[PDB]
Amino acid sequence: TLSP
Amino acid sequence: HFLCGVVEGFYGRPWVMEQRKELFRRLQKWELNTYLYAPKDDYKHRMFWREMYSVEEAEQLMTLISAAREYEIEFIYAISPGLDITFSNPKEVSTLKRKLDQVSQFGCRSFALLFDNIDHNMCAADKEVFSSFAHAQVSITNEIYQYLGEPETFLFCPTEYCGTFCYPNVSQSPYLRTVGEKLLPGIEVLWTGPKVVSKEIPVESIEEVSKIIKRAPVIWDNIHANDYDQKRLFLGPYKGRSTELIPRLKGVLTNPNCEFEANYVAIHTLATWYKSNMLYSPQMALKLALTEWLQEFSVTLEDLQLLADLFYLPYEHGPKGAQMLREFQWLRANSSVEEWRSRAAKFEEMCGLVMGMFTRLSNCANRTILYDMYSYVWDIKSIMSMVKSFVQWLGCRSHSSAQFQEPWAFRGGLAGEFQRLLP
Amino acid sequence: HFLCGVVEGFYGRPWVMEQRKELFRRLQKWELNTYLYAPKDDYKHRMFWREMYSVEEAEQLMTLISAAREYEIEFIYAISPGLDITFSNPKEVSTLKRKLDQVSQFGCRSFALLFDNIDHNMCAADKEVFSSFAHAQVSITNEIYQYLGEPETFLFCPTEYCGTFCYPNVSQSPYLRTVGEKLLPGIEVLWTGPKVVSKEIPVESIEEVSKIIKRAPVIWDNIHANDYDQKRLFLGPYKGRSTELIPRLKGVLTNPNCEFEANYVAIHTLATWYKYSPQMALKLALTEWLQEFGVPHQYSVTLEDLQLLADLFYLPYEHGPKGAQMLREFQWLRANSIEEWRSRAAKFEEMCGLVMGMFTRLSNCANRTILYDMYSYVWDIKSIMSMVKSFVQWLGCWAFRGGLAGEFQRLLPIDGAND
Ligand SMILES: *[C@@H]1O[C@H](CO)[C@@H](O)[C@H](O)[C@H]1NC(C)=O
Ligand SMILES: *[C@@H]1O[C@H](CO)[C@@H](O)[C@H](O)[C@H]1NC(C)=O
Repeated sequence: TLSP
Repeated sequence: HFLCGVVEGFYGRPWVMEQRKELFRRLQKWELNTYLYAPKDDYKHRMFWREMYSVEEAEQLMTLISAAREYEIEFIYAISPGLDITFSNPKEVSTLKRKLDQVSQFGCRSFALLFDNIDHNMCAADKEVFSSFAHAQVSITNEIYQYLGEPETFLFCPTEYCGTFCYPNVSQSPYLRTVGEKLLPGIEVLWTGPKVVSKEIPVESIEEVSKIIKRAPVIWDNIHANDYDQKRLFLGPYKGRSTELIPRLKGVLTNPNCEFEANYVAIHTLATWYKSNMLYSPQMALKLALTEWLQEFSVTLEDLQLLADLFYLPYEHGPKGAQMLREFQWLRANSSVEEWRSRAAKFEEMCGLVMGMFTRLSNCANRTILYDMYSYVWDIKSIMSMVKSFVQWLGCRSHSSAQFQEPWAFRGGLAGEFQRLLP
Repeated sequence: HFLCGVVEGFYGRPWVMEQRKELFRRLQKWELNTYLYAPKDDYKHRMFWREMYSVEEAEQLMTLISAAREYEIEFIYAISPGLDITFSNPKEVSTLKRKLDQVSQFGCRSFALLFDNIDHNMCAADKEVFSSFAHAQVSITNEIYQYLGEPETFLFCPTEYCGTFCYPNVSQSPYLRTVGEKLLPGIEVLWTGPKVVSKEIPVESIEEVSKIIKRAPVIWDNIHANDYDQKRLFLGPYKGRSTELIPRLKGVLTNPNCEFEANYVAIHTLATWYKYSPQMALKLALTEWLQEFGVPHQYSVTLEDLQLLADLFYLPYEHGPKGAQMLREFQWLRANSIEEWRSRAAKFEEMCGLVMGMFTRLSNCANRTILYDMYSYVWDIKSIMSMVKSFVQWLGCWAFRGGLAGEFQRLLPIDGAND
């Protein structure tokens, strides 16, 4: 999935 | 009033209006009722969430929301101020409302805030106005909920949005314990199952989450999402979800393959599963979806049978593909050179069928379908060619010593090289 | 005059018209002149090449060819019938003519017939009428040439179209000897070099090919072609082709990445070459590209990033400096698991950090077209470096990866013969  | 359909919520190239119209037609063709707009990489959905739509962008969004009503599919508009916003700043809140105001005048009634995938603590300013992280999100969600006059349907996706993402565990969480208690009951909660991509959602796991959430949650379902693996595509049936679940959920929204046309089996088999309990068999739903898909395309049902088996499900290959695997596994192990030759030939044929499925697929009528899937099928065809070739080499070796160069022999570039050095 | 430009000649989704016409802008801006239409999977170019365009497709094509002339780019329409054509049957050779004529009236003056990637055996009917496979393609090629008034540019791509594809070598090829002598004077031959993807195109080799075909060939160049591996993209400079080849050839047409926007270096550096240091040409190309990556305008990506991007997706036989480096650094660390290691682990995590950095900035650029074309590539590299960043720390203090293909792929010993 993701973060910055 | 039970929500079932698609969420466009992946990373990557989003769909275009012409795909989303073709999406709606299919949704009511098969009796689903909802669409959630949350494509992570439309700059205005998340990345630049304070920003108003341009004039050409307004025109587009209105034409879309129009077509949504023209097909009586409910259109939900999401936004994601997760990684950026100052919760305690009221100009920040204003811009958020200004943005949602803009979209309501496009024709839009249903709304959603997403707080998936962001850092677990706030700025120096925020540490004061709110006691905890979970406290800050609800404040604005509710402030917003009411502003819109508390609309028809309004979803909330939490930071802890699935079992593994709950700290320390799922029912012992201050985060989710706050949400259940301090979030308005007119607001829905999105949940993805025990994991982000869930092999299965047990009836038990929803009861457990429902009690800390103090509602029946709407599933954001990642069963067919392919955005996290370049080589991967998913054309298998909706599977690992009990029909027993419909009574306990406010809906399921499927987050599917980035490639739009690939999502035929994904959405159809979901359609039948919901038609079932508003039990159900995956092996047959697929049989229904595949024969009907075959209409749209030369290629046989047998070809699509093979095709979905090679690109089945995130924890499961399909019957014809699992077999092709164990077969090549046995063949490479037992390297005598009795029956071994018998099985090489049988495998080599099974390879030629992939080459077959690829050919008739390329010679097909429906060019949109070919393209969304081209690189996925070219890849499988080429590996099966090397694999046929390699078994060929292994047989023609009791009579040769010739040991096993164009670039497509060694593969995957730099990524592939790093990957091969991992245990 | 010498032909230099792009050929849209790859498998998969073909570029759209609004992309092609942007290509025409870029060709002109950079003083290039040619564009060969040969996209293998655009219906009515290859698969069913018999079917004339609709009332709608005529509108689109005529509009495009018009645009090619507006920017002083020679449009070459190409046709791949070799899949299932019967040579002798003139219902066919008429159909060839018939289709050609149709596009001629879209305002089109240059053509090519393509015979790459087809079987060496014809049907029984043609086995009678024609002597050899070579003799056969020639026959139809010339007739069509004359049928259109012996046009100014006319190209023929052979079946033995690179060093490796000739029986048994290039200088004594029956197929090539025939084309050489019996294919007409005014028609040009397409050639990819030693290999289908030539790492280098040596001068000695072009001499060798020219002798046995009695022309200087036009290079169909696959240096930057990526259609053939899902994970591969090539943003490295044009390389391996000496400027001394130029006098010895009639053209270079580059068959570049499937994703349109990704072909900026591929094309810029080819122009640069056409006028040479590949390291210097990348710098010129990167620096100019940087201006196409802005941040969006608001009412409420550094050069060093592009350099890293290029180095991670560089050329088919070569990783770029920063790619090569990180690979060596991680190789040494996996090996050595006094404390100098920690200090070079520390430097490696920062390197990885720049991969995530580059992905993040790329994610905010206003030019969404560019971002999308390259997305799944930049994503993959970022995901893997995060994990490599991580696993290096497993030393300090995804089992279905690739799906079925990836699983089969790990069982062939032949991979990992490039590490
Ligand atoms: C997290 O991961 C999924 C699968 O990659 C991605 O599509 C999704 O948008 C992200 N957020 C949620 C709630 O799934
Ligand atoms: C052969 O291979 C290249 C790269 O895979 C492909 O793009 C090209 O269309 C084919 N034909 C020729 C003449 O190269």
